[PDB]
Amino acid sequence: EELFTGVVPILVELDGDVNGHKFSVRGEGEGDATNGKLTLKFICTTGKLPVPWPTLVTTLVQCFSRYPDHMKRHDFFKSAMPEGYVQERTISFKDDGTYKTRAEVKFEGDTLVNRIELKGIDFKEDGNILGHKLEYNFNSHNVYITADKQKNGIKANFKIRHNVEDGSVQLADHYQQNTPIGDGPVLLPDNHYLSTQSVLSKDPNEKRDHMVLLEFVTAAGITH
Ligand code: NA
Ligand code: NA
Ligand code: NA
Repeated sequence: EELFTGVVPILVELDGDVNGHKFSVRGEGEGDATNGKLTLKFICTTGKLPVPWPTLVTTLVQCFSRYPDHMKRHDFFKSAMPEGYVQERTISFKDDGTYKTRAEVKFEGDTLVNRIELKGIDFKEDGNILGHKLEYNFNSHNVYITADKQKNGIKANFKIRHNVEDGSVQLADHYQQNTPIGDGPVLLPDNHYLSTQSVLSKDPNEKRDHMVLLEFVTAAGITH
């Protein structure tokens, strides 16, 4: 919490396997929780990414959300720091495959590190994911968080809306659970949500398959 007062370096490491296609992503940048802001560049270090970059955005550090003062009692993510938390998700792409992800989010020295294993199964070879038919952009979402007292953690549920190149929308249902790594006490929040926004771009000097991401997230849903 006091660990987030300024700008914090971020490292993201993802190992993925989707319908047997193996890939790795490495991301580097910084987080400014005071303003809810993330600035990162991600590289596919194994060559071509076999799924669209937008499908990995949510997997690729909610401790950088801005929690307003009146919500300070509800910030599980920072309260678990520095020892961190496990973040697990199931992502269900409507009429296509699923991702299962397990990550650890924790400080390693001065750097906030998100280390992820992703397994994707049951994707259509000519669907929107393996067929690379999703637009290179991101919509603004609401991440609904609830406490899971018995697990000493939280759950989240939300839908990601991926614009498709034919003008339709590909929904991705997100089920999420977070548990602390360490033994120290954490905050168990009242129901609230994170309001998100982001933009995806390219670095014209970067020849590797990559994504530049700028993201802003603020907590809300508890009136002062
Ligand atoms: Na509390
Ligand atoms: Na659910
Ligand atoms: Na240039």
